[PDB]
Amino acid sequence: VHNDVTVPDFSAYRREDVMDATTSSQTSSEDRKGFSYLVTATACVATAY
Amino acid sequence: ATYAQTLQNIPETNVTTLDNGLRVASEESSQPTCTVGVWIGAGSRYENEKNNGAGYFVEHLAFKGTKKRPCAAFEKEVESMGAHFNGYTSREQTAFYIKALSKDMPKVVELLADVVQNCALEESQIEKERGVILQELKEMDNDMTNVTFDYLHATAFQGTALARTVEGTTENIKHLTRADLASYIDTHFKAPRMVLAAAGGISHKELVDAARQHFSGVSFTYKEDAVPILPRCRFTGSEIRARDDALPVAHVALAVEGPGWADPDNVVLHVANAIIGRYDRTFGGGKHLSSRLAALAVEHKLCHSFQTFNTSYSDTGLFGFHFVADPLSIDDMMFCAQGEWMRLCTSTTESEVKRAKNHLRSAMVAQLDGTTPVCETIGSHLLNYGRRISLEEWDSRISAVDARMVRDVCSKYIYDKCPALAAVGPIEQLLDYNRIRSGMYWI
Amino acid sequence: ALLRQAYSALFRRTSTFALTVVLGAVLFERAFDQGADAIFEHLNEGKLWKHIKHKYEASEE
Repeated sequence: VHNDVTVPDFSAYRREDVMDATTSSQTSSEDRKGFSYLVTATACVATAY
Repeated sequence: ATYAQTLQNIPETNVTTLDNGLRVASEESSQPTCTVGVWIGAGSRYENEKNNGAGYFVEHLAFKGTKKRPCAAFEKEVESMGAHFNGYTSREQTAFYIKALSKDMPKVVELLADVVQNCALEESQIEKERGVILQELKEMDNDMTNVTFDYLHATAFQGTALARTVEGTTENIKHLTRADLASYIDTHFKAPRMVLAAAGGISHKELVDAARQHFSGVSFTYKEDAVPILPRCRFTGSEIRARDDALPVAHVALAVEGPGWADPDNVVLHVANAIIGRYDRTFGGGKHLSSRLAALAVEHKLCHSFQTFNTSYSDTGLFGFHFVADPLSIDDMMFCAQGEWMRLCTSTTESEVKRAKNHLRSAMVAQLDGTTPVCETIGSHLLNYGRRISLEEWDSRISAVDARMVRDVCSKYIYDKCPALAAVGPIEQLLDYNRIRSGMYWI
Repeated sequence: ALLRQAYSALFRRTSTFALTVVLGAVLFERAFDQGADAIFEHLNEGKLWKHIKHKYEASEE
């Protein structure tokens, strides 16, 4: 039955800032997104050059 | 006698607290009939991994009799007074209430008290209900909508308590012990966390005297008077795809973490969900329906139905939408849906919010269409918002909302957010988390 | 928090992102081009006409 279904554990992959299941992942969101988008933004700058 | 006024006329909801912590509240109407019940602040979120499913197993016994009045004794006494007893158990809120003649107002409270306090928990019955719950699971499992929301929580709140079903695991049901159900009751069904609410032709005073009489819990240490604060549940942009190409339609639900009861934005969130609204193949409106998504849905045969939602919780919540479609229109539908979400964040119009606000108020009013619903609002308000919130207030708050506000708030909770997804059925067409994640920006 | 500020002010809005890339290149270009040349010219001291130049450039007659 669908009640016996659990999402597995993703700690081996989770970003250090969202590893703790009892902390609002939201606070670290702006950074997680800020960082990745920075990489991209930089890549664009390079290509642009 | 303009609407405005009818609002400020509705009698105030009275609330009085007892020395044990129990909070009694009620809204008095001339109604000859009524509704009274105890809204406990307990649910599957309070359960841990070992007893997931207690509050539900317990729900199945709060009606099979108490210590004083066994099975027949209870039922007979209740059936014979033309009263309706029934309840429910959510993730973080449980409730037990009766529908009886305003006359019986005081005998009912006695009955309510006898249930939350002296449940027989006949170890004979337990083994029977065990088989019943197990049976209801087989059934509920065929309710795509349920399977889909459970899963939604299962992944959106993966790793936390909010990611559990209310009904619990097949193992816990098969093994829970009388003792487990016992302590569950002792640990959670406690005065400072319960709320005796009533609505109808009832004297608040009479109501509270009756409360004093059977709801005479005692409190010695501070511990008892305290309401525990649950550990925070971590939201996670993720997805769970349970595929079965054998089911006729496919269900899809997508959501973002919502704020929580306390937060005022919720009002704005509701006004927004009011714009996109909901739809279904039997909505006479048709191609002319106001909700673009609905309209689009109709013009393109995009779904058998769709619906937005803003499921609130103490500290968190789920703001999203759910739709049922045919395997081959899942993508177009999902596309259009996110489309409207992005439109909410970027281009909501004053005309939209105007309609939305009206529609909302109307729903707000329907939330108090009878002693039972009214009662349910009291029990929940006190439990959630702490106090009662009058339509006059809600209406006030709602009026403050405007396009700009909707956009800001929606952007705030939606734009460039990692959503939670749950998909069930012949879901091959809808696909790739990434493709869906990019639907979260620009629109 | 730069990551937050950066995200919040540049990377979030698709527009501000684009402008940031344009602006970026611009500053990056200057910086890069200069430093690159610097590194090259340094690795090649006295060998470039830049270096030899003065001996005949308005140096005689």
